Amino acid sequence: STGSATTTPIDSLDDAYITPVQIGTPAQTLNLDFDTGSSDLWVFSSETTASEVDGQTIYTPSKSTTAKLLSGATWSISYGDGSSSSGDVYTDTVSVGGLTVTGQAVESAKKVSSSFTEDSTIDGLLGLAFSTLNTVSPTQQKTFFDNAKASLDSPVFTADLGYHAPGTYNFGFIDTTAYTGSITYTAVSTKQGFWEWTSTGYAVGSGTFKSTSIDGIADTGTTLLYLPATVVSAYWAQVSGAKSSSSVGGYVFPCSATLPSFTFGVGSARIVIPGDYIDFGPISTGSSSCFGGIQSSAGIGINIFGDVALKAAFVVFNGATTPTLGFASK
Ligand SMILES: CCNCCOc1ccc(Cl)c(C)c1
Repeated sequence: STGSATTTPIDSLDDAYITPVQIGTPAQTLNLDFDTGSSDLWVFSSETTASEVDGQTIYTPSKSTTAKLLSGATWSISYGDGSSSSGDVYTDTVSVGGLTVTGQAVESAKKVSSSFTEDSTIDGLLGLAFSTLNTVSPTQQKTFFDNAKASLDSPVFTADLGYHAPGTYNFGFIDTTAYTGSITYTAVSTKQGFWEWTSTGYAVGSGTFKSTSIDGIADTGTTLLYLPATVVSAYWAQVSGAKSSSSVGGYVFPCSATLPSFTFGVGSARIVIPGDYIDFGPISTGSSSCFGGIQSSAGIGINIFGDVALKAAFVVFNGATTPTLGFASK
């Protein structure tokens, strides 16, 4: 089997991407944030505290003839950005782009933190990291991809995120018309439950490539590119007037600037992030100070190849017995 679904930016800055997902019988379609950095499929629901729902579409398990309460199961997750959610668990039929899993754990939120409430466009998350990170207790549950894998034509999914435009998540096949050149594959460590890999270096604009190992995670659920402070300083030093602002929370730059590109290595291959992808717009409405798309990972504990990096590539998440990642230009 295969599936194919369009993923759409939630706003004009590409702050996140939503993909429609069918849950239950008859189908209830929710727009979920596919997150290769976590492993829970959780949704706003009829059980979510009412004051914490503000415009999201909810899953109502009592209206699904295939929903079954997973007796005794609870979940609670805290994300690296400080947001969180928790609740109870159903199993139900879940379909993405024509690919169907029966018996998928659907984690129904009783509580969500304020950042989720305040984002009316995200109805929940669909985790695509390794199932070892799933938070359901006392019986850990499998991700949608893990449940589908054995049925897929090939045990893979691909992320093709657009810049200020829709893109595609495919399951079970590699669309050879979606990228240019060849796909370069690179090794993955699953030891921390992430799609963790080692980039071979970077360049800033037309500068010379610096060969250096950068261990990080391919994370579709993180907006920006988080890299070591040395690399990030070298980038922003090429932008007149850019500076790290402790009060704003990262590097800011004059909105009048033309940003240089940023290149990252995948083996001997090179992915080029155009400068425009690194502009996240005014820090507050009407300001002439703009927020940078490349930020330091120093306070995080891991480097993160988030959407800013991944949208510049066609990315293969290869879930074969030994997982790997593939990157192609597009
Ligand atoms: C920490 C990086 N990714 C995991 C959390 O992802 C999101 C996505 C959407 C929203 Cl609204 C929030 C608050 C978090």
